[PDB]
Amino acid sequence: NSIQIGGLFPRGADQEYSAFRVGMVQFSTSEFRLTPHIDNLEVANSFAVTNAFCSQFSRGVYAIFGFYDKKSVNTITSFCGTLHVSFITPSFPTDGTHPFVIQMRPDLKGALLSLIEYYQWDKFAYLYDSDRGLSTLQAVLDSAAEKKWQVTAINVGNINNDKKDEMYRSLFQDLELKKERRVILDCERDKVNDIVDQVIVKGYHYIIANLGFTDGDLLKIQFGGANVSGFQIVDYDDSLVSKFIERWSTLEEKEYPGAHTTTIKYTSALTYDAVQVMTEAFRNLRKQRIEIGDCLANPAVPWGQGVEIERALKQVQVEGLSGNIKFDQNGKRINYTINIMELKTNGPRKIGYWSEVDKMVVT
Amino acid sequence: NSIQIGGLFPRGADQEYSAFRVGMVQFSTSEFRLTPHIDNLEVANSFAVTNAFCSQFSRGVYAIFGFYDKKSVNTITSFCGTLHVSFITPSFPTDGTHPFVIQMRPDLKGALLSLIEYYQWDKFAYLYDSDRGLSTLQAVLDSAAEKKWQVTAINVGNINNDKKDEMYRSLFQDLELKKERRVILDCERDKVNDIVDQVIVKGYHYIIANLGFTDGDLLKIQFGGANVSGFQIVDYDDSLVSKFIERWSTLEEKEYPGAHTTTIKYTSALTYDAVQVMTEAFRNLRKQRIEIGDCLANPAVPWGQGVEIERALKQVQVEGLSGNIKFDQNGKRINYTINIMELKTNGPRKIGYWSEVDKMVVT
Repeated sequence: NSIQIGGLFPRGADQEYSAFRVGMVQFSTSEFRLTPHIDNLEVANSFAVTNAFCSQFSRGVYAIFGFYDKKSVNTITSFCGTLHVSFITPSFPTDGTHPFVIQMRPDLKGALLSLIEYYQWDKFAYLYDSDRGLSTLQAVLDSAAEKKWQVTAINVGNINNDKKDEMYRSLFQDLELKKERRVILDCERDKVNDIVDQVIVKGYHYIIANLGFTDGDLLKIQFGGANVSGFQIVDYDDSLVSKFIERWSTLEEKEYPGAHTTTIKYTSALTYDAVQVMTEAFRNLRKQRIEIGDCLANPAVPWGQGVEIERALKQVQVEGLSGNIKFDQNGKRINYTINIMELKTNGPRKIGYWSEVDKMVVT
Repeated sequence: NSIQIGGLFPRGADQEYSAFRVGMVQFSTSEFRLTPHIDNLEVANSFAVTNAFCSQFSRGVYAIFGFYDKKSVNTITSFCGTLHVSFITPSFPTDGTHPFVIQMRPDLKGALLSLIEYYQWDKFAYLYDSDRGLSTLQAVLDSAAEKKWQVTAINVGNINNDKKDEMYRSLFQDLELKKERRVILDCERDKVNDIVDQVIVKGYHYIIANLGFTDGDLLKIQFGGANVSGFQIVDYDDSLVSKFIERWSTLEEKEYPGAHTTTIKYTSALTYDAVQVMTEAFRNLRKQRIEIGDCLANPAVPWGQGVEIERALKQVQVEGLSGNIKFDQNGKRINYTINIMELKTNGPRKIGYWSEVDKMVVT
């Protein structure tokens, strides 16, 4: 009795798709199996996302796993909410009310604000990506007013890959001489290297505002002077993660691009966890004996059973690669722990952790 | 030989629709006439906007006049760009590359930054609406870093209309005692009154960040102490505007809601100007002897003649209610002038103007 689902993947999201496939193997049973229909697309393109969503809807999927970005997030939220189709995603979380969107990614804003306070910063630069969310911006600016921080908030997004050289000049002119060397980097991974390379030096302290501090070669040179801190939602010392890596480290690269390593990007980890969440939801519908096509149809015809699937998804409580997984009624992660990292000559290390209830705890 | 166009109006945009209709009367000829197909919709709803756009596309329109907001702008940009359908709009302009979007609204950021510098402010509050754009925020924060301003940037958006009383308390606690009395208001008109009323006092200087300083009763009490400045893109002393008002002031309110007044909201003025722009573009196609249906069709079938209409629109150069109208290749207003206002016991008056080329010039 196969369960039809959609998968909407950004082009080039190879490791995430490998993790998706490994999840389907691990969490599928003999009798029950998810049957995904995959669309690879440019997620920044709202026309393309709308077309992919509608195609999935017309097929008759029971839920959609996928990604969005700043330009397409409203298409996903509005279409899911209108048609009662659940969208499970590792993409950036949103603060508004969004029925039918299950956001695998923990919120990071609280942990970031606690870390700023932990280091007792009162003046710093916040370099962010207009090609990314803005909830974190808002939260930082709003806290600055309350905490009396002096924040220099520069949208490093939309760089022509051209004037880039002449734009970092004006960037660092403001910082370098305002003797501002405390810097938060809240952008796409590549933008990190591009900014750090422009600095090279040891008097700086960077906070990397993402959930994958040790992901990829991001830390390509640990001998480089300068304090670097960040966040980690995948704890490689946890039993569940260690067992996963025992397999992931042995996979064939040809079959599973991005695997055959001892680490996994946090977005890929969340993708694997999303498969567990979906499988558990549908299994729970079966246990409870709950039996379960034109996008532009007027009037809109929402899926009648949509609310039952949405409910089952939000009620899932399991441990995964990203730790304890539990959702509130708005599809937001709750009761999750985020590990706080720190830079050392020999590598990264967990100095403490953050939870909603306790804020920051030092190890 | 009627020219089919779409019109996408926010519900309740009565004056704008009246101005649209007055434009069609003024700029239509005996032989050539625009034939609009109107959709009234919630522009914050991307599903609704997508449905309206696709319906217009399937009808076979030659262009669409309409509005978007922060939540639907990406739907409009992506669908227009993909299908080569031109969208002419008075809504907030965007900085990215957007083929096929003609933005009637001048950009205001440059004028605002020049005015801040003119008054020689170095410390001020920026009160903005999360229920509005964020380009201006970014620009102000980015300039603050360069100019060494101390900006207190408070997102006054999303007020529960409830905790409002307890939220303005914390707002003014930060300001009132930080002896910060220079204030920029960048929000929806109603939020202006709601904020000003919370202040009432004469030591304040407000800058109203919109293009309709004298629009509506915004200036409902001119005797109130406190310096107020702003921008006016409709100059009621200009010959063209005066002639328009000679008619607008006599119209029947029943037939033309929002008319029968001596002023017109800047959004309505831009709507009237959009009709002139569309009419001129199609007339120019005729002069040049240039002869001119499934949204989700795969593969996407862009309109072959789309590029000719887009070109004709961007080549239009006329004077309108919003002054000199001329576009760059990205559909952005250029060579426009914005009037700078100032508050007086007897009313508002023009102290100078701003252009991209010259920045601020004092009268």
